[PDB]
Amino acid sequence: LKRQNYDYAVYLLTVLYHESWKTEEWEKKKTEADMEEYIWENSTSEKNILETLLQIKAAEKNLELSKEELLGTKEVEDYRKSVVSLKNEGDNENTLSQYKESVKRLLNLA
Amino acid sequence: YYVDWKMLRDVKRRKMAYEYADERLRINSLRKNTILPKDLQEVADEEIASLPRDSCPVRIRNRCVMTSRPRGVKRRWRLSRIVFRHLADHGQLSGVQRAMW
Amino acid sequence: XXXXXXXXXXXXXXXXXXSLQELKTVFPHGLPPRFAMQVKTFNEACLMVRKPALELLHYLKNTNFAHPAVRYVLYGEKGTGKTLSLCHILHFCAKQNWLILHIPDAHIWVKNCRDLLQSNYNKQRFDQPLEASTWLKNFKTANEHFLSQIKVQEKYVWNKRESTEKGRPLGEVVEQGIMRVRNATDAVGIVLKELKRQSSLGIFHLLVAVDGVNALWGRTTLKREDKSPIAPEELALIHNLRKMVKNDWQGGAIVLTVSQTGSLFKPRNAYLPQELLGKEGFDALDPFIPILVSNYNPKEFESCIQYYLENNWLQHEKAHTEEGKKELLFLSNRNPGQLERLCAYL
Amino acid sequence: SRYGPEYKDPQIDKEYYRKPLAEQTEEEKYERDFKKTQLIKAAPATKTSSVFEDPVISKFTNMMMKGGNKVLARSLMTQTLEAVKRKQFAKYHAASAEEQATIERNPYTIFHQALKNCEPVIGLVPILKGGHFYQVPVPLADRRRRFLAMKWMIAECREKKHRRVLMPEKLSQELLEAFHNQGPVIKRKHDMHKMAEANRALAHYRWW
RNA sequence: UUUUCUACAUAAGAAUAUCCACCACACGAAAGUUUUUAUGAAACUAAAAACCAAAGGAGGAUUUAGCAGUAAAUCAAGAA
Ligand SMILES: Nc1nc2c(ncn2[C@@H]2O[C@H](COP(=O)(O)OP(=O)(O)O)[C@@H](O)[C@H]2O)c(=O)[nH]1
Ligand SMILES: [Mg+2]
Ligand SMILES: [Mg+2]
Ligand SMILES: [Mg+2]
Ligand SMILES: [Mg+2]
Ligand SMILES: [Mg+2]
Ligand SMILES: [Mg+2]
Ligand SMILES: [Mg+2]
Ligand SMILES: [Mg+2]
Repeated sequence: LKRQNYDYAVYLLTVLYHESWKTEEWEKKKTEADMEEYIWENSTSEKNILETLLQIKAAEKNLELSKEELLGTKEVEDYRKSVVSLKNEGDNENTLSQYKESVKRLLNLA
Repeated sequence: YYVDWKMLRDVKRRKMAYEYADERLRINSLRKNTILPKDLQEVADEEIASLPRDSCPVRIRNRCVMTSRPRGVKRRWRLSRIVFRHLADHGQLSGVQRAMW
Repeated sequence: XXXXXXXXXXXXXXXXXXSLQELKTVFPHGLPPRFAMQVKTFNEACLMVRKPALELLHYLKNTNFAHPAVRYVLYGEKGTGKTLSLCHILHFCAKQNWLILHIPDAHIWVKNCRDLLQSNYNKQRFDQPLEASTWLKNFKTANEHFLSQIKVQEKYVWNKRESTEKGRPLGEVVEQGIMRVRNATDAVGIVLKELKRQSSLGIFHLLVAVDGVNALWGRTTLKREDKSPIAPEELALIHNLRKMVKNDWQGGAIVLTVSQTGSLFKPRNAYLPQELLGKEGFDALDPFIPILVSNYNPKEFESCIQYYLENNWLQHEKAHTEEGKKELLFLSNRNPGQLERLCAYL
Repeated sequence: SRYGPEYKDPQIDKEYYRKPLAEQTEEEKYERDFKKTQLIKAAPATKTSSVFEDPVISKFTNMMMKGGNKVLARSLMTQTLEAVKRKQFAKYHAASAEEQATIERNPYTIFHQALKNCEPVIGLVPILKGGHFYQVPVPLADRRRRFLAMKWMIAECREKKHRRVLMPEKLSQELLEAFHNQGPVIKRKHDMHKMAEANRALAHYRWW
């Protein structure tokens, strides 16, 4: 009966809504590959940035080393916005323009 | 009187195939399952094998309704081409026309 | 058009000529096939300076060799002339006397390998003796002066009956890799890791060119006899050239190019880096300079046609009115490879 | 033939239309052309008003096609024009200035000169008389002979090359050797003329 | 060889009947033999892998079909 298909469809609606708000054990087990986004936190580009700035600090004879100082600066931020807009928004001209500008600032070339 | 003895035996095959149908479905439920034991499956095998073979689905033959012709049957109208053509040409068959394109 | 040597800013859209021995020493490896036929036909070796090679060469004029290795990427449409904008850099930095390590197509190592050898020295890694020996035999004529110069510091075991021990010049290790083809690939990878260890010194300025970088991180066509596909990690060659782009080292610059033509499993019309390279490729490639290489504009186009009129390579009688120019421009959309293909039969 | 007899052929040439004012009988002719309400055919897709198309090249291209591939034939023709061109460059740059005045580097005029030279003048038709088939000398119209040359070229290079030998290379070879008359194509032409002479008496068998 | 493979859709890379002892391969197994799987109460059917790779090197007398989006070649769908 169609009444039954209607009640079970609105049932599926209520059910999915009630179990969309339940966080469970395995959701803290979430793989970073499972992501619909590219989160700048805990990234590979983040550790590439920190190693490149480690070697910039080691080559410049600047003995200044911190995660707070390197990441808190404007340029790793230009890279935040550039590579998050590169991975999430996808391939584009203005986006590789953001990339060229932020890495131009990071590697010191003008 | 059904038009033939053919249609007689095939009608009895429709009644029968309707009768043992549940038995068929439920036995072949286990028989076609992988997870269950092979041992329930040998016994289920002897079981559907025990059923009268006149009650099995594939022993049934589609024939034209009125003229009984075993072959050349149009599934939707259950009618042999001879009779189909006959009926459609007099225009006694709705919507059916001669194709030109 | 007028030129002298590789570096000039106002000489964009001009024809630079080189000698034949420049062509033999600088590119012992592959040169793009259509350009090789171009040279063999006109008997003159001529290229035309492009704005991307200008931008990139002015980024390789300003290099600070104390800084870690910087990665460049050349991207664009199929046959848009991005393999040769690598050649500009290659012969300008060969004329400045650097170490030029050049791999013409990476996919050749990824695709179509006749002989797949199994190696447990490297923990389940496969090698291609063919490619290793061809590449080494090209690397020998590539740079000769520096192969007598380098001193190898390691203890090295080729066989139970043979070993080379530290203090050896690298011409010897390379030719001992060429001679016995069996272990040629291990010799290639050893040449690579010791090149990277010795690049810390002021003797080594290392320009690394691997065309079709997407082959390193791409999906592999080659398979086991089990019919099971092998990953890009399973080859000794890829596993080694993966450490050659890592930017852990100083004194060098890594110039890269992403390819459609040579690719595998990639669609024809995607010219953008992130798609070709995929998640693994772009993620492991780290911040790099994304250089766009496009088709000729009106001045580069009328310069290319000037170049084809001077050599009388356009033999069509009607190619000498503005009609011919308008039609080849409308036909090629002024794409260099496309204009090559279109002036082939004309 | 979805067209009735009513539909006249397209004139695809740009130069006739661009310059009307100096010709009286032609102004009268294309006036009578479009004034009559003449239904005019859709111009073929293979033919273009492009300054680079030669209908000769067009028909040799077509005659080389197999199955439904215009692509594969256009490519083999590209590669043949290419092989002839670059090979003529290779003969030009190895030579002396006199022969740098002589040598032809145009694959187009080399093609037209390869077919104009390969064209047999007369050709034979069998006639039945008294139960025998005699081959009789027949004067031929231009187009049939054009076809003859082209077909012979294609047939030969399909036939007699070794399996490693590519098509465009072989066809470049025979094009160049036909330019100078020394290839097997003109040998077939000459056997045509020899057989045309041995029987010339029988030309009195010809009733047309 | 206007061929064969894989990518792929229409610029690529490799293979290519004889080197010779190949650890045989170039085309060409739709055929066989094994194992699966589809259906079915019942595999004799069908499909897919692996193996195997044979005749075949454009074919005698003599003949089929086609006048345009046709022939030819490539692809899918439906009827039962
Ligand atoms: N005149 C000129 N031609 C070029 C240049 N770069 C490439 N070409 C032509 O373009 C053809 C192919 O371009 P390629 O670099 O291989 O681009 P890809 O196919 O996308 O990798 C070559 O055969 C060259 O003749 C250049 O700087 N000047
Ligand atoms: Mg039945
Ligand atoms: Mg390329
Ligand atoms: Mg190819
Ligand atoms: Mg079989
Ligand atoms: Mg075989
Ligand atoms: Mg044989
Ligand atoms: Mg007949
Ligand atoms: Mg047909």
